[PDB]
Amino acid sequence: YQTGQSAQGFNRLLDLYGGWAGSDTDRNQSGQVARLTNSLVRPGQVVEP
Amino acid sequence: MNDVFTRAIAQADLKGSFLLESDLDKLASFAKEGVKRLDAVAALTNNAPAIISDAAHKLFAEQQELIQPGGNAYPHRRMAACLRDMEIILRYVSYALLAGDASVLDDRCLNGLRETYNALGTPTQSVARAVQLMKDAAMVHLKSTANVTVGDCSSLYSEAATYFDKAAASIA
Amino acid sequence: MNDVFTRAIAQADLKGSFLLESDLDKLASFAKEGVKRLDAVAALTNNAPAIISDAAHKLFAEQQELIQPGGNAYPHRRMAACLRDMEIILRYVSYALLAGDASVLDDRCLNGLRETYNALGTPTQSVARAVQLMKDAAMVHLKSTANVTVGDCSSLYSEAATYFDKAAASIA
Amino acid sequence: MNDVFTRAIAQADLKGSFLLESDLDKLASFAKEGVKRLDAVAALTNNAPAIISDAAHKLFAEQQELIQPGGNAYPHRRMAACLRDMEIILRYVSYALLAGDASVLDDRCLNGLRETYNALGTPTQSVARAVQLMKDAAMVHLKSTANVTVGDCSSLYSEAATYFDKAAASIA
Amino acid sequence: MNDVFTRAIAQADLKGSFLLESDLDKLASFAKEGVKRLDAVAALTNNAPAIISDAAHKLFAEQQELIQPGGNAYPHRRMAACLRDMEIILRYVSYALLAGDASVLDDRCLNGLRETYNALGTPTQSVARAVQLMKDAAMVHLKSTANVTVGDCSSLYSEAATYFDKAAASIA
Amino acid sequence: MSRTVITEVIATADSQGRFLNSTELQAAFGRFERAVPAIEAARALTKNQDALVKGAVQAVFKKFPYVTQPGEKGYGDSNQAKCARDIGYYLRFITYSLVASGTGPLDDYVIAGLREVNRAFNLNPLWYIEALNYIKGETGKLLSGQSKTEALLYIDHAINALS
Amino acid sequence: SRTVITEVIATADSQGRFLNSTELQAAFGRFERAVPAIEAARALTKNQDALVKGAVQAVFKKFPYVTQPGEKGYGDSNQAKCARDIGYYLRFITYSLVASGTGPLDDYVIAGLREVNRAFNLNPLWYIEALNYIKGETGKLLSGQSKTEALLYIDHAINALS
Amino acid sequence: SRTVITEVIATADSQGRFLNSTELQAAFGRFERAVPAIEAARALTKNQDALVKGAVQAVFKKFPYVTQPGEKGYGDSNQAKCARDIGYYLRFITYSLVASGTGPLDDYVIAGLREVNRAFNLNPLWYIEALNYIKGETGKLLSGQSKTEALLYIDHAINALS
Amino acid sequence: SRTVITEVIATADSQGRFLNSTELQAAFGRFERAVPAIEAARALTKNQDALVKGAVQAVFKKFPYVTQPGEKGYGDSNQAKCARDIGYYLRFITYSLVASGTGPLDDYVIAGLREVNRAFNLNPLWYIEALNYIKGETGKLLSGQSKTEALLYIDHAINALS
Amino acid sequence: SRTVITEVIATADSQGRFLNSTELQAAFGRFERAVPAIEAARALTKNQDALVKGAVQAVFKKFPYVTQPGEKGYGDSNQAKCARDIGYYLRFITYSLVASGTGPLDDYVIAGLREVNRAFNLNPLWYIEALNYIKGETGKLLSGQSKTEALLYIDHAINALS
Ligand SMILES: CCC1=C(C)/C(=C/C2=NC(=C\c3[nH]c(/C=C4\NC(=O)[C@H](C)[C@H]4CC)c(C)c3CCC(=O)O)/C(CCC(=O)O)=C2C)NC1=O
Ligand SMILES: CCC1=C(C)/C(=C/C2=NC(=C\c3[nH]c(/C=C4\NC(=O)[C@H](C)[C@H]4CC)c(C)c3CCC(=O)O)/C(CCC(=O)O)=C2C)NC1=O
Ligand SMILES: CCC1=C(C)/C(=C/C2=NC(=C\c3[nH]c(/C=C4\NC(=O)[C@H](C)[C@H]4CC)c(C)c3CCC(=O)O)/C(CCC(=O)O)=C2C)NC1=O
Ligand SMILES: CCC1=C(C)/C(=C/C2=NC(=C\c3[nH]c(/C=C4\NC(=O)[C@H](C)[C@H]4CC)c(C)c3CCC(=O)O)/C(CCC(=O)O)=C2C)NC1=O
Ligand SMILES: CCC1=C(C)/C(=C/C2=NC(=C\c3[nH]c(/C=C4\NC(=O)[C@H](C)[C@H]4CC)c(C)c3CCC(=O)O)/C(CCC(=O)O)=C2C)NC1=O
Ligand SMILES: CCC1=C(C)/C(=C/C2=NC(=C\c3[nH]c(/C=C4\NC(=O)[C@H](C)[C@H]4CC)c(C)c3CCC(=O)O)/C(CCC(=O)O)=C2C)NC1=O
Ligand SMILES: CCC1=C(C)/C(=C/C2=NC(=C\c3[nH]c(/C=C4\NC(=O)[C@H](C)[C@H]4CC)c(C)c3CCC(=O)O)/C(CCC(=O)O)=C2C)NC1=O
Ligand SMILES: CCC1=C(C)/C(=C/C2=NC(=C\c3[nH]c(/C=C4\NC(=O)[C@H](C)[C@H]4CC)c(C)c3CCC(=O)O)/C(CCC(=O)O)=C2C)NC1=O
Ligand SMILES: CCC1=C(C)/C(=C/C2=NC(=C\c3[nH]c(/C=C4\NC(=O)[C@H](C)[C@H]4CC)c(C)c3CCC(=O)O)/C(CCC(=O)O)=C2C)NC1=O
Ligand SMILES: CCC1=C(C)/C(=C/C2=NC(=C\c3[nH]c(/C=C4\NC(=O)[C@H](C)[C@H]4CC)c(C)c3CCC(=O)O)/C(CCC(=O)O)=C2C)NC1=O
Ligand SMILES: CCC1=C(C)/C(=C/C2=NC(=C\c3[nH]c(/C=C4\NC(=O)[C@H](C)[C@H]4CC)c(C)c3CCC(=O)O)/C(CCC(=O)O)=C2C)NC1=O
Repeated sequence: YQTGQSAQGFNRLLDLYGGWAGSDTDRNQSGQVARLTNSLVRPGQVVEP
Repeated sequence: MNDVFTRAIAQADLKGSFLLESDLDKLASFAKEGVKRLDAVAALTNNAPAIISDAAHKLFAEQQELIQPGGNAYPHRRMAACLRDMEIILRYVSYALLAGDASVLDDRCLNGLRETYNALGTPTQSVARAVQLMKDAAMVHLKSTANVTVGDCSSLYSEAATYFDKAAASIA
Repeated sequence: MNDVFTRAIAQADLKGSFLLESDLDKLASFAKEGVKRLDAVAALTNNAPAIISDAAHKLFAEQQELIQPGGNAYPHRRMAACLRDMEIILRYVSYALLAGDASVLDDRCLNGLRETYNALGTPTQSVARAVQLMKDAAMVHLKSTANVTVGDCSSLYSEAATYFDKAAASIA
Repeated sequence: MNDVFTRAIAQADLKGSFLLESDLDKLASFAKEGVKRLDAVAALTNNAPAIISDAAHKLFAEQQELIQPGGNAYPHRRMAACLRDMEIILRYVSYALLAGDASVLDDRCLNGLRETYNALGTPTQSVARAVQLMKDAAMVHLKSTANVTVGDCSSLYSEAATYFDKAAASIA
Repeated sequence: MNDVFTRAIAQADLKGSFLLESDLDKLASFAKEGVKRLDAVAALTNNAPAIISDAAHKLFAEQQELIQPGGNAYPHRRMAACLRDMEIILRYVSYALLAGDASVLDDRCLNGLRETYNALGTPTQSVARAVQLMKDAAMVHLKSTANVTVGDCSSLYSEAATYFDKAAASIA
Repeated sequence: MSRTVITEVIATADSQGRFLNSTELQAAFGRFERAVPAIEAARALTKNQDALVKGAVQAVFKKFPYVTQPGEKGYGDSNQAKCARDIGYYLRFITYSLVASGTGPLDDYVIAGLREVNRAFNLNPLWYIEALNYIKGETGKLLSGQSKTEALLYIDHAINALS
Repeated sequence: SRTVITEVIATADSQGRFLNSTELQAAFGRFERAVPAIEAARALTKNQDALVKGAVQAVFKKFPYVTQPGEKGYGDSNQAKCARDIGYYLRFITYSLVASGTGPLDDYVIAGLREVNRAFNLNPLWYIEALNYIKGETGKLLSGQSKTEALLYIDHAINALS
Repeated sequence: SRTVITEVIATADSQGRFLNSTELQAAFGRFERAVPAIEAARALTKNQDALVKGAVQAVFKKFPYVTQPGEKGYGDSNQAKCARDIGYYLRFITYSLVASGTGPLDDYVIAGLREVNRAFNLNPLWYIEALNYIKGETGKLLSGQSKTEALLYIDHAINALS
Repeated sequence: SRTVITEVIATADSQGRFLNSTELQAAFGRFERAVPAIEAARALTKNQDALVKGAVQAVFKKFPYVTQPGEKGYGDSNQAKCARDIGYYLRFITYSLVASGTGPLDDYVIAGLREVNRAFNLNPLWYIEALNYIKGETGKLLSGQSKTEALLYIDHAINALS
Repeated sequence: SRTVITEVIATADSQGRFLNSTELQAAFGRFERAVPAIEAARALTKNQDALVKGAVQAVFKKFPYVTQPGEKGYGDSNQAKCARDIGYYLRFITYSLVASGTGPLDDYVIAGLREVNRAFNLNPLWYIEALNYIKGETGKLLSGQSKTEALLYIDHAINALS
């Protein structure tokens, strides 16, 4: 816990981490998409299109 | 985050109009009776270590599960984390009490606690019970007519109760 | 990031072979006629305020419910963000026009834009309409014969239209 | 990460007890074969380039499609990535061989490797085959009675083998 | 940061020759006396809090202006820093005693400490006296023949006394 | 996400991660004591919707006469009525900043993104500064005491942000 | 020191703009409540000896062992510096009351409290009971709002000790 | 944890290298005195109840007031809970002996010690006295190297309490 | 890949701006510099197999021991796959000519070159002087303007190998 | 440079803490291992010339083409440079043996080795096989755990080259 963080910062860092082996490669089949697009503006809820 | 003035202003703007004389009256009453709110917030802040101590004592007496070896509050490092979480949540209830709106709490504080504690495996039920214990141990500090001018503040007691209840119900 | 040359090169390498004669002919023709491409990219770069302003005027004169209170372009921060997104999309279209390949657009502006606009509630249909309006305003500017030598650039008109349509179809 | 000692300590602690006498017998044994363990680790460390080179040669003789253009080891960048992955895996195997506990592999080496390779399109079958070839190469240097006072150490060969199989099964 | 063995190594490199048998015998003597050296540094680290509290008591007894308002140690955090810096110099002296080289303390910090204590206006002779009292209190603990196999350690006491003397003189 | 004495003190206390000591509660008491002149100024300024907005529009036209004719921005019923709308927005967020007793509404709703949206639609900040100065002049005669002082303070903050 | 107006200049100088309405308002409120703080500090300035000796005897009676031989409460110089410590707490509470900010307290006592209590084996319970006794006598000597503002800096000192 | 082996592995991994001769020499030293450490652990485990009970009685003997009614130490609940705490401390001393390092102490006892004590108003001096008593008895119980290594872990705990 | 067009776009992109005069200036320079480069690529591609055979036999003539039994060049596989490696280098030089930038070289060859040469013991000198042979052969294979471009890329490959 | 003691002091000072049992443990292990490494380095010093001459003969027998004119190894000057480089490697092995750490070896040979070998086109395999020769001769010149430590240091130098 870092002073001043929101509750979500922990979950968002977990989403970013991807393990000790993983990396921020950009050589993936996907191409380095953004992970926290909806967790930031809809922090709690979930929406389907 | 949003106090009550900012919240009423947002609701006015979404309808795209000036503030009604009725909401002006509501905010005037809030400002007149915010001195009592200052007193209640001071009561929570000065007496925070007592509230956390009482809630911790009754929680770990009620639940040996937390402090036994292999328990979730055992290893004397998870214990400091427990007391720190209690500190944080009581701090955020004090914020949402001074402000007047639960937006501070459920935005800056408790969107992600359920799944944070699920990711750490800690029992969220025990955290909700800890928050309820904080509430009970806090109201007794909050009603004290010692060294505070006497008056009626039942609305503020209901407000603090609903903030503690919101935190507990979200974490649970 | 890519362009036409690097795309042909990547295809040839993934296949494992030198660039064939026909593909060399295609790239030579591209480089030979790239001066018209530079003129088009300059037409986009130099008139960009005019495109953005005309597109904004038309969008907000046909879709009023954006600028209304509660509309999703109401305050100056949201209107400024609207215009900034319009300029950025036009910028990446001019980029991809210079490069001859829409990879920079699809990698920096379009790979997470529909999701972002949905997560913000912005109507992606109106964003695509804004992009099409910018396309119209720009085509009024790429066909300008002032200050440039006369010639035919139907290919560049089609290419720029397809870049605007890629942006529209990947936001909508 | 846990060595064998810290693993036994955690097991004792969850039971809320001191360490039993059988556990201390086992740990005294483990510290009595610590010198043989050190030789095994030093034979892995000294012969690391030779093991990597042998495994690479045999892997690319076996699976020739890895180095055809379009294969997933074709340019120098991803060939260096092959060699780097293999060196890292041998490094972590030697780490776990020193510690006596496979906790370092799960903690660090294999924490997200499956996800990385599925994202990258890397054939995890080929990576596991590389690890198995690495095991075969390493045992040759482990079983080298040259320069170490002879004795029985088959337990250490079994431990190193099961570490290699652990990594190979995690990847594949 | 450097130890005596690496001093021999560095001077051997400078003269370009192999290590001579005389210096090699000196290093063997140091290596066998290292058993006593380890107990010396262990005594220092073990008794560090008692030593620092003792020397703080003696200093605040002999020097009093550090109590009075306007004295350097009168503000509360300032004498907190007094204790902290005493602990730091003891830690560095333990480092030097283990290494056998005085430069690990001097070249590390005494260069900047001189100018720092000149600028801060503190009585630097008081800090030198603090180092001297630190040396005396550590000397008292190092002669504890209980808990340790009895041996000859006059050279170690001389080494500690000279290390503290040089530290104070560099302070002074 | 706005700013108020309450919100600023809560945010600064949160950033250090602490309870509100004497200073924050003192500032909150200042705000809560202030909210009577501010709120009744917002009330007096709300009651004067149409006189204020219409006078401000007419003053913009008087000081910038060339805008009304064809070939300029202020031509046509739509542009003039929407001048009335824009001045209404400015006055409304001024009363919001009174009630909120902080420039959070003005900043968030008007002041952020002001300059870009003025350029990209070709709106002259002088038009709005003249209308604001007229509103300021007329609050001079509506409000008395500290209410006028804080209405003028917020009007001046908006004018500074335009200039 | 970080007083209310000092907070104003500090939180202003970090960013570009001048002192807006909020900072002027906070300074304003401090300027009203300062004068009652001044008279409260004066009223607290008349009773050094009574407050210090009452608090000393209260903490001694709560802790009978420190007085007894072999404990650090025993001694003439020890009790004299007990009195000097309580006088220090009193004067720094006075400074905080005068400044209308916890700046002097945080500067002069609270900064480095834990480490020195560690190294010199002092127990915060003694000082906390002394501050509770001072709370008690401020309850009688001061009345109304002055009492509130005095008690707020006092129980800030309690919150610092705890 | 921070063993010799684990600390070596971490320091080699952070530099992304294999274990060189210095690391293996340190590991050899660790394995070499694992035997005195395990023997000290075996003694301090066998003589468990005697150590715990003597430590508790020493805490009361040096702290008379703690046994007096109406406060912290009185009540068989607090008695059994003190015994549990001392069992914890000795357990982690033997854990550290086995793990040839201060891993278990630092992970369980040492980290988070002071906040939790100040929150429950537990005095460090009680535990320091109990560990001094355990030091005295394990001086008798152990001779040679086991004595010294045990004493190292005890005073490490004592220092962290101080 | 890093070319003139791509570098222009990335520079005007990272700064968050449109493409101003200098950027289109560089783009135009690339576009009209293309034709000599395209012709050089056509010539190198037409004369590919002869160039590879020449470079292979140059490797063997200058490094006569390499084909002797027991080491690298011995055996048919290593010669056929020498031819493969020289074909790769030639192909990427032509790729870099067509793109008029050192993108393809710095991506598919130069990035990761030292590690894979080290791990396979491939002496760089073999490739350096095979590229020197190709550098010479373009003198009588190309001439005029495109010769400077082809020499420039052969040259960059040689420098990266050294 | 870097020994066990030096790494002890560095790791202890990095965390800003006193010198606890784990690094005392590493220091004791190195201190016990001191004497055999001393004798090993002494034996190596007794055989400077024999070892270096044998090593250069080994490189000449394994790399015969080196000796021919027009190569690196032609000329008596390069012969003396062979001897000097081998002597430098041997001397730094003995320095590592005395210091009981790879420190002197690292910061004198390994530090910036690839760059220098690439600048003057020296081959690492020459020194690798020469160190294998020194390994073979010390396999008979020496005896005991001295073998294992000396061979570990030689192997570390080899692995640095490879
Ligand atoms: C600003 C708002 C905010 C909150 C509230 C918050 C809570 C929070 N508590 C945490 C840890 C923890 N919290 C607890 C406490 C629980 N365990 C027992 O059940 C108790 C009954 C109960 C306390 C009520 C424990 C035991 C941990 C450590 C978990 C572990 O290490 O396994 C963590 C993980 C970080 C760490 O390990 O220190 C977070 C993020 N974080 C935030 O950013
Ligand atoms: C620096 C921080 C600060 C604080 C804390 C503060 C509190 C404060 N409380 C006041 C009176 C008061 N305080 C309360 C609150 C009480 N009602 C119940 O009795 C409870 C015991 C308690 C709240 C649950 C009430 C009701 C009044 C009188 C107002 C009225 O009823 O008209 C007053 C008016 C004059 C006075 O009596 O002091 C102030 C200024 N002012 C400050 O500047
Ligand atoms: C510094 C940046 C830069 C610019 C601005 C630039 C413009 C430029 N445009 C040119 C010709 C031209 N420009 C155009 C484009 C126009 N004609 C079409 O009808 C449209 C009206 C319009 C484009 C949609 C055409 C078609 C040519 C002749 C094509 C050719 O050069 O073969 C030429 C060569 C002169 C000639 O052959 O007539 C230049 C240098 N070059 C640059 O390096
Ligand atoms: C815990 C330590 C650790 C591991 C284990 C690890 C694996 C790992 N391998 C990678 C790339 C790679 N890994 C491989 C490995 C296999 N492919 C197969 O064909 C062969 C068996 C072998 C070829 C050498 C390859 C080919 C790549 C390159 C993928 C690419 O760049 O497209 C990448 C990142 C891709 C990037 O740079 O963007 C990671 C994280 N990383 C770590 O920090
Ligand atoms: C500087 C780092 C360091 C190392 C490397 C080290 C190794 C080491 N190996 C030893 C012997 C030994 N080493 C081995 C292990 C080998 N036997 C072979 O058969 C196996 C192939 C191989 C196991 C992989 C054995 C079996 C012994 C005989 C003593 C015993 O069994 O414990 C000894 C005891 C002395 C002796 O009896 O000769 C040590 C200290 N010590 C160190 O301080
Ligand atoms: C880690 C190595 C290190 C050392 C050794 C060191 C010395 C040091 N002590 C300082 C403060 C201080 N140091 C002292 C101590 C002295 N004053 C007298 O009372 C005593 C005789 C004597 C105690 C030994 C005091 C009183 C201060 C407070 C001065 C101030 O804050 O203005 C400062 C100023 C900033 C700071 O570090 O807090 C330095 C640089 N700094 C370092 O980074
Ligand atoms: C666990 C960490 C560790 C330590 C602490 C350590 C030091 C250590 N000191 C020892 C004995 C000793 N210890 C001392 C030092 C003491 N003798 C007294 O006279 C002095 C006042 C005092 C100096 C501080 C001496 C002199 C010896 C005997 C060595 C000799 O023959 O001189 C021994 C051998 C036990 C024996 O001789 O029976 C060791 C291993 N080694 C370690 O691995
Ligand atoms: C948050 C508060 C807020 C403000 C302040 C605001 C200003 C604003 N003015 C706009 C256009 C405009 N604004 C004016 C104002 C002119 N009309 C003339 O009678 C006057 C001389 C002058 C006013 C003093 C005009 C003529 C336009 C139309 C420009 C055009 O689209 O061609 C627009 C674009 C929307 C549209 O054209 O319908 C905005 C968003 N919007 C907001 O949401
Ligand atoms: C900046 C303000 C400041 C504070 C807060 C402060 C606390 C303080 N009190 C001290 C001495 C002391 N203070 C006490 C008083 C306590 N023990 C008894 O049990 C009493 C019940 C209780 C009094 C409330 C005692 C007994 C000592 C003796 C320790 C010594 O020998 O220094 C010391 C040691 C140095 C000295 O003063 O000579 C400090 C640092 N010092 C300061 O300069
Ligand atoms: C990881 C190892 C670990 C430690 C060290 C630890 C200390 C510890 N002791 C506790 C209780 C306690 N501990 C004591 C102290 C003892 N009682 C007296 O008889 C003695 C004088 C004294 C010991 C010398 C007391 C009095 C309590 C109860 C305090 C209370 O209920 O408020 C508690 C609170 C849990 C509970 O309410 O039962 C903790 C966390 N906990 C741990 O998990
Ligand atoms: C992207 C472009 C690319 C390059 C440049 C490349 C070089 C390359 N050459 C290799 C093998 C090799 N390359 C050679 C080259 C030698 N053969 C003759 O003898 C000459 C003396 C000399 C060539 C001038 C040899 C002998 C090997 C086999 C060595 C071994 O298997 O260890 C390998 C190892 C994989 C394999 O071929 O089995 C690579 C990666 N690979 C690539 O994917």
